[PDB]
Amino acid sequence: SASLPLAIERRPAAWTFTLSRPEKRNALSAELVEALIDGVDAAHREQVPLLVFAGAGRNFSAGFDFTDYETQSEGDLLLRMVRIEMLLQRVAGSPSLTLALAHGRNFGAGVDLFAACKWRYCTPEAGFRMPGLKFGLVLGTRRFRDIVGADQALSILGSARAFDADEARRIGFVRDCAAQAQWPALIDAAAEAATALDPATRATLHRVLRDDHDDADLAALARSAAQPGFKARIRDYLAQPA
Amino acid sequence: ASLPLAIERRPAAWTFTLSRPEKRNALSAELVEALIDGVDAAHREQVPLLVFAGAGRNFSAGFDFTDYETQSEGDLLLRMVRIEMLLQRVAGSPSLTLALAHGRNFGAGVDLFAACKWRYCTPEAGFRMPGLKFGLVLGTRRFRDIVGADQALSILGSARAFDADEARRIGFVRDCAAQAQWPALIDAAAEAATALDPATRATLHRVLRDDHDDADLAALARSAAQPGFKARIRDYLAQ
Amino acid sequence: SLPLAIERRPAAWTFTLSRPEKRNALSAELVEALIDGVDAAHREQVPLLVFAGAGRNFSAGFDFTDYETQSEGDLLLRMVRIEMLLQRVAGSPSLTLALAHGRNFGAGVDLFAACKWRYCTPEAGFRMPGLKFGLVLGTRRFRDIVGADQALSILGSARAFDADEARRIGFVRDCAAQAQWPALIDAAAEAATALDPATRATLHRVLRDDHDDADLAALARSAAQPGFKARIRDYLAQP
Amino acid sequence: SLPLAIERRPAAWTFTLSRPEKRNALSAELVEALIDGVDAAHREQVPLLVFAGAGRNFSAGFDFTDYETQSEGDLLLRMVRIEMLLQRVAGSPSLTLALAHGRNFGAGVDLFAACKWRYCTPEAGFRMPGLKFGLVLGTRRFRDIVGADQALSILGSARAFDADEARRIGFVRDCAAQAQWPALIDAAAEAATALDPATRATLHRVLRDDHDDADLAALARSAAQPGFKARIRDYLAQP
Amino acid sequence: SASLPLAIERRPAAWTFTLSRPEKRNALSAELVEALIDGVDAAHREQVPLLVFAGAGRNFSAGFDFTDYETQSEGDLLLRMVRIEMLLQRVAGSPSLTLALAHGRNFGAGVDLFAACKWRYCTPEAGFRMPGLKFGLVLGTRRFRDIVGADQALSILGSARAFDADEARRIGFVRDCAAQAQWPALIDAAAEAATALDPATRATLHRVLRDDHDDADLAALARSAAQPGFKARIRDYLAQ
Amino acid sequence: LSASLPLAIERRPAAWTFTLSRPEKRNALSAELVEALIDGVDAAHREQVPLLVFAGAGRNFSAGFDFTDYETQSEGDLLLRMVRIEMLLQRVAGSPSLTLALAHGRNFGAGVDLFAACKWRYCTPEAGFRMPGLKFGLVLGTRRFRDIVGADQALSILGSARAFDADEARRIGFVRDCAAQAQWPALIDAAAEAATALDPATRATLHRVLRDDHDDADLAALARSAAQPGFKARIRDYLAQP
Ligand SMILES: [Cl-]
Ligand SMILES: [Cl-]
Ligand SMILES: [Cl-]
Ligand SMILES: [Cl-]
Ligand SMILES: [Cl-]
Ligand SMILES: [Cl-]
Ligand SMILES: [Cl-]
Ligand SMILES: [Cl-]
Ligand SMILES: [Cl-]
Ligand SMILES: [Cl-]
Ligand SMILES: [Cl-]
Ligand SMILES: [Cl-]
Ligand SMILES: [Cl-]
Ligand SMILES: [Cl-]
Ligand SMILES: [Cl-]
Ligand SMILES: [Cl-]
Ligand SMILES: [Cl-]
Ligand SMILES: [Cl-]
Ligand SMILES: [Cl-]
Ligand SMILES: [Cl-]
Ligand SMILES: [Cl-]
Ligand SMILES: [Cl-]
Ligand SMILES: [Cl-]
Ligand SMILES: [Cl-]
Ligand SMILES: [Cl-]
Ligand SMILES: [Cl-]
Ligand SMILES: [Cl-]
Ligand SMILES: [Cl-]
Ligand SMILES: [Cl-]
Ligand SMILES: [Cl-]
Ligand SMILES: [Cl-]
Ligand SMILES: [Cl-]
Ligand SMILES: [Cl-]
Ligand SMILES: [Cl-]
Ligand SMILES: [Cl-]
Ligand SMILES: [Cl-]
Ligand SMILES: [Cl-]
Ligand SMILES: [Cl-]
Ligand SMILES: [Cl-]
Ligand SMILES: [Cl-]
Ligand SMILES: [Cl-]
Ligand SMILES: [Cl-]
Ligand SMILES: [Cl-]
Repeated sequence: SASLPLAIERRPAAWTFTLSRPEKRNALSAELVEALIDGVDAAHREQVPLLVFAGAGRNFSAGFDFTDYETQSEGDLLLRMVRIEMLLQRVAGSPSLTLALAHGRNFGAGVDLFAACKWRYCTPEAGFRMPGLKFGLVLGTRRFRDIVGADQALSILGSARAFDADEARRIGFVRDCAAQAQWPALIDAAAEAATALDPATRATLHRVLRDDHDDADLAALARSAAQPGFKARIRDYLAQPA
Repeated sequence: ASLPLAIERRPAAWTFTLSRPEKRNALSAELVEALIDGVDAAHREQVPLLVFAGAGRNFSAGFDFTDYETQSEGDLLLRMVRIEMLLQRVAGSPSLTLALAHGRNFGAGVDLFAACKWRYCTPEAGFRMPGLKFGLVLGTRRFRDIVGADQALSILGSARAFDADEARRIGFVRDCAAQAQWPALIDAAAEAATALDPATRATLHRVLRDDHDDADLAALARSAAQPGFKARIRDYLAQ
Repeated sequence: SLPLAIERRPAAWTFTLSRPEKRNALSAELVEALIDGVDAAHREQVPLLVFAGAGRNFSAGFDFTDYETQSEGDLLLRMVRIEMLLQRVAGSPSLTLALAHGRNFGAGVDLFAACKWRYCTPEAGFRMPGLKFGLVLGTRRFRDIVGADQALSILGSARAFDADEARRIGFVRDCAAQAQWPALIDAAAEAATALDPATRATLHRVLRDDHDDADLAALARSAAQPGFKARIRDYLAQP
Repeated sequence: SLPLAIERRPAAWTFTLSRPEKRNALSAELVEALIDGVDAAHREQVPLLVFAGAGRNFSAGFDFTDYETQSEGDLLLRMVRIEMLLQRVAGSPSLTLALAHGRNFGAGVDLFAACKWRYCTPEAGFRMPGLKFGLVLGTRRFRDIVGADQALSILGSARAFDADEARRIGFVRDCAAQAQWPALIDAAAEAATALDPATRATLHRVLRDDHDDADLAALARSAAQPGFKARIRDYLAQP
Repeated sequence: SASLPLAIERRPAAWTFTLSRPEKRNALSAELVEALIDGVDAAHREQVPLLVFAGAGRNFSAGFDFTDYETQSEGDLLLRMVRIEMLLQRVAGSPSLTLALAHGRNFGAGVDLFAACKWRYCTPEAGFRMPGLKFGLVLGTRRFRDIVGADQALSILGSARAFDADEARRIGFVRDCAAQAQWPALIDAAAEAATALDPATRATLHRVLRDDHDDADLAALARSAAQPGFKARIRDYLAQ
Repeated sequence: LSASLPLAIERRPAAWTFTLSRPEKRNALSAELVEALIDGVDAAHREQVPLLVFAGAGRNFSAGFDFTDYETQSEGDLLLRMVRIEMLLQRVAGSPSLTLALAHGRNFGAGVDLFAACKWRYCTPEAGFRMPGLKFGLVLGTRRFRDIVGADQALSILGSARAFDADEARRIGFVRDCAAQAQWPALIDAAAEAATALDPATRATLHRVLRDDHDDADLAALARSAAQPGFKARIRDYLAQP
C-alpha cells in the first residue's frame, strides 16, 4: 500500500492519469485497475473537464498483467477482466472530455483504454495489438468497431494482428501522430475544448453523441472469460512464438 | 460420495434431479457445471422436454454458501456468472421446460424454477429471492416478465418470501400439485412438447420470448463484481 | 356474387365476410377485397371499422379449396397478403370491432384478434392450428393479448378454445348474443368519435406494441420453407 | 402562503400539495416547487417519497386560471415542466407512494400514476380528459399500468373512473380509508429501507419500462400544434 | 401579412424554397418557420420529387431570429425552438429528395436546416457554426453526428466552433464546394436522381436508409430549452 | 435438370469454394441455383468450415435474379424465389465462417447483394455493379448496402438505381481493393489463414458481435415490396426499358 502504480496530477481544467509501472510495461494489475476506477470516479464527482491518460517509461500500457496468472484462480482472472471492462465503460461514457497519449508498444486492454478516450494521439513509432481473441477474450470489440468500422475491425481483430501509427491514423484510430514534445500543447488545446461548455451541457453532449452498447459489451466480455478452460487458453497463447 | 445431479433419459424427456440432501440442493460450482453440461447435451439431442426437480426436501436453496469465506471475490463472481449462463440456457431453451418445486426454495434455486415455462409447486412450497439484500442482481427482469413490474417490486423490493398461494395468484406457478401427481404432469408435459415438430417448437419459443440476456448478464456481473461482495454476503448471512 | 359486403355509414364501415357456403374462408379474392376496403376506409379516416361474417361463422381462415393445384409460391403469397391485411387492421388509426360466432379457424381467428374491441356469441369457438404445419401467423399479436404463458399453451398444442375460455384469458371483452350486437356497434361508433381523427390516430400509435417487421419476417420464413404444401397435406389428414 | 409543504423524517419525505382553495391545481410555481423538492430528495437519497393533497382532493392537474393571459408558448413550457416532473417521479430511486382522495384530474392523475404504490379512498375519482383538446400526457405510463385495452377504453373516451374501477384495473393497490394511511406509510417506509440505497436504485432502474424520450416528444408535439390554446379555450368555455 | 419571407417556386420535378429575409441574414422568425412547415407539408401531400433549399441575399440562414427575444417569454422561445425541430424532422424524414445550397456565413438552426437535406453543397467561401451549446441548446446534435461521425461531431460541437467550406467537404458535410454558377447544373442532376424512382418506392428507400431518432432528438431539444434560466443563458452568449 | 451442375463446390479443410456455374446465363440465380447455394452454405455451417469463397465461372460473378421464364411464373412463384434469395443472403451475411467474394464482369441485383453479404470483397479493375430493382419496386439488400457504404453513398447509388464501377466501389468501401484474377489464389490463401487464426467458437462470436443484425426488418421490407399487386407488370416495364 506504499507504491504508486497510478500518479494523478490535478489541475482546475484537467487531471492527468499517468500509468506508473514502467518496469512492467504499465501492465494492468488488479491494483492499477482499481486505482484508475477510483481516480475516474473521483474526477466525475468533481466534474473535471478533461481527463488525460499517459504512460510512464517506454509505453502507454501492455494491458492485462499476466505475471503470476498461474497462481490466480479462473474466478480471480474473470473478476480482473470484468473490472477492466467496468473501467473502460466509465472512461468511454465520461462526462469529461478524455485524451490519451500513446507511445511504444501497446497491447490488449492497454489499447482498449486508449480507444475509450475521445481524443487519441500517438508517437510516429507507436504500435498497437489486441490479441485476446487468440485465447477467446472478447474485450473492447464493439468500441473498436465503432471507431474504425466493422471491415477494419474484422481485419485487425480477426487475425489478432499488430498495427502501427500510420495504419492507426489511416483508419481513424488516432487523430494524428505527435512527438512527445508536442503533447503539452495538445493537452492545453484539449483543456480549452473541454471547458468551452458548462459541465451539465458537456455531459449531455457526450451522452447524446455516444453509441451506448455497455450491457452487450459487458455480457460478451463476461461470457468469453467465464468459459471453462480460460487459464489453459491463456497458457497456450503465452507459449506462442510471436 | 454420490453425484450432485441425477439425469434420467427417456425418448421425449430428460429429468434433471438436483441431489444434494445435506446442502438443501444448494448450487455448488460442480452442480452448476453438471447442469450446464446436461442441458447442453439435451439441446444437441433436441430433447422435446426438460424436467427439473429436487430430491429430498426441496427444489433448491440457490447458491451454496458453504465455505464462501475460503473462496476469493473472483471465485464467487465466476460461480454467479456460471449460474446466470445456466439460467439463460434454460430460459431460452428450444425444448419445453418443466420445473416442479416443493419445500423452501431460495435465490438462484427460485431463478432456475422461474427459467422454466411450465412451473408447478406443492401447496406447501415457499420461495424467496433475498440476493438484493447483499446487492446481487440475479433473475430480476425474468421475474418481472412473469409477474409484472408491480408484483416484482412488491416482492423483490423488500427481498421477501412468498408462498404457493401468492405464487399462483401472481402467475409464478400455473397451479399447485402434490408430489404424487408429478409423474402425471411430466406425461402431460411430454405430450405438449411433442405436439409440434422440433424446428417449429424451437421457432415458437424464440418468437414468444422477450430476450434481454445481455442486459441480465451485465447487471449480474456489475452487481457481483462491486468490491466488498463477500462482506455483503457475510452481513446478510448474519441477519 | 362478391365475397365481401361493405356497408358505409358516416361514423362506421362494416365489412361483412360473405362466403357463407364456404365458412367465410379467405380466398385470395376475399383477402384482396378486404385490403382494398380497409385501405379505402383509411384514406377516408372512417372512425370505426366493423368486421363480421354472414352465415354460421366469422371465418374459417385460409381457403384450402384446391390448394393442391396452387404452387408453393402462390400459397406463400396468399399467406403474406393475409399478414399484410392483419397488420393494416391491427395498426389502424380507426377503432376496430370484430363480432364472432360459430366455429372459427386460423387466419379467421387472427383477423378477429387484430381488432381492438372483440366480442363473440356464448357458443362461439376458436382454433389456431397453423403451427401443426409449421405456419407462424398472428403468434406475437396473440401473445400480446393473452400473455406468453397462455399463448404457449393454446398455440403449442393447437387446441380449440370456447367463448368462456376466450373471455377468461382476455381474448374477448365479453360474450354477447347477436341481438346485442347492433348496440355494441353503436357504443363503438361513439367511443371512436369521442376524439378528433388526428388525436385518435396519435393515441392508437402511442398505445400499440409494434413488431410488424418481426411478425412478417417470421410468417415469410415459416411459409417459404421447402415442402410447405406437403406439411399442409399431412395436417389436413389428421384426426 | 406556499403551494407545497414538505415534511422530512429520516426514512421519508412527504410532499403535501397545499392549494386547497384551488383544488391543488398545478400552477407553474407548484410544479417548480415539486421539481426542486424531488431533486433535493434524490440528492439526499431519501428511501421513501409520499405524495398527498391537503383539503378536498389530491390534485385537479394543470391550473387553467388566467390561461387567457398565457401565450401558447407559456402553456407549452408549463406542460413540458409537468412532464419533466412526472418523469423524475416515475424514474425515482426512492420508493414512491401516493394517497388520493376526492376528485382528481389530468396531470393530477398523472402525478398519482407516476408513483409506484398508489392508494385511494373509497369515494375517490379520476379523469384524464386532455385528449379532448389534443393533449398527449402520461399516455404510455398509464398504458403500462392498466394495459393497452383498459387505457384505450379510458383515454379514448376521456372518461371518469371511480375507486372500484381503479382497483379492478390495477391503477390502485387497494382502496383504503384515510384512517389506514399512517399504517400504509409505515409499511412503505419499511419496504423502502429493506435494501441499501444503491441497490434500491438499481432495482428500480432494472424493473422500469423507460420510454421517457418518446413520452416527452409526444407531449411536446401535442402542445406545440398551432391552435392549441384555442382548443383549450373551446374545452374550458362556460356558456 | 404582405411580406414574402419564404418564396416557393413550383415545378413538376422540384419545388425551390428560397429563404427571403436577406436584410435579416435569413434568420428564422416564428413566421418563416411556419411558412417552411406549411410548404414542406404541402410538398409531401403533393409528392414533389425534389425539394431545393436556398437563401436570398448574402447567406443561407443565420438560424433562430434573436431580434426582440427580450420581449418574448421563456415559453415563447421554447415554442419557437420546438417548431424549428419539428420543421427539421419533416425535412430530414422527407419522402422527397432534398437539396440544400449554402453561401455566406451560416449559424445554428440554419446549419441544421442545411444538414437536414440529403444533398448539400456550399460556395468555397461559405462558413458554418452551431454555437447553441454555449447557452445549453441541444439542437440537431444526433443528425450532425450521423453525417460527420461522432469523432468529428465532438471536435466541432464540443467547443461550439466554426468550420469553413474546406473542412465541411473533408468531413463529408458537403458533396462539393461549388460556386453559384454550378448550381443550375446541380439542381438538374438532383431532379434527375429524384425522379429515377416512383413516389412510393422513393419514400420507402428514404425510410429504410434513415437512422430515425426523432423522439430522442425532440426530447433532448425540449429538455435543453425548458431548463429554467434559458433566456439568461442566451443573454450571456449574445453579450460575448 | 438433375444432370446439370449449376453450382460447383470445392471442399478443402480450411475452405469451401462455391462457384456459380451458369456461364451461358451470366450466372443468374434460378430457383435451383438459389436452393443449391442454401444447401451448400447450410452444410458448411454444420461442418464449421472456416472460410467460404464465392466466385462465378465465365465472364461474371452473377447477374442476379434469372428473369428467363418469369412470364410463365405466377406472382407467388416470383415472391417465393425472392424470399429464398433473401434467406440465402441472410445466411451468408450472418455466417460464422469468414466469407470471401471475388467479382468480375458486369454484376446485377441479387448478384451484387450476394457479393455484399461477404466480409472480404474483391473485384477486378474492370468489374461493374448495379442494383436496379428499385426501378420495379424491389427492396432487396438495401440496409446491408447502406451499412457498408454509408447512408450518403447508398442514397447516391440506390436513389438513382445506377451502376457503379470498380474505382467507385473501392472509393466507397464496397470492395477491400481491386485485384486482377492472377492475385486471387494468394487472396484465398490469406483469407484461409485469417479464418483459421481463431478457434471456431471465437470466430463465430467475433462475427456475431461485429454484425448489425436487421434480418427481420430486411426480410419484411423484401416481402412487402415483392408482394405488392402488379409486381410482374412492374418487372415487364423495367425489362422493356432501353
Ligand atoms: Cl514498475
Ligand atoms: Cl493482480
Ligand atoms: Cl482455478
Ligand atoms: Cl514511441
Ligand atoms: Cl489485455
Ligand atoms: Cl485483446
Ligand atoms: Cl447494450
Ligand atoms: Cl456474447
Ligand atoms: Cl489451468
Ligand atoms: Cl449433499
Ligand atoms: Cl463450489
Ligand atoms: Cl412441500
Ligand atoms: Cl442464490
Ligand atoms: Cl436472489
Ligand atoms: Cl391461502
Ligand atoms: Cl447494471
Ligand atoms: Cl354513422
Ligand atoms: Cl359462399
Ligand atoms: Cl384463392
Ligand atoms: Cl354461435
Ligand atoms: Cl389459416
Ligand atoms: Cl393458425
Ligand atoms: Cl419488428
Ligand atoms: Cl423467424
Ligand atoms: Cl389555496
Ligand atoms: Cl402559473
Ligand atoms: Cl374521498
Ligand atoms: Cl391537466
Ligand atoms: Cl389529461
Ligand atoms: Cl408524437
Ligand atoms: Cl429582410
Ligand atoms: Cl418571431
Ligand atoms: Cl459565399
Ligand atoms: Cl439557432
Ligand atoms: Cl446551435
Ligand atoms: Cl427516438
Ligand atoms: Cl436529454
Ligand atoms: Cl449456363
Ligand atoms: Cl427458376
Ligand atoms: Cl435481382
Ligand atoms: Cl436490385
Ligand atoms: Cl430487424
Ligand atoms: Cl417495408
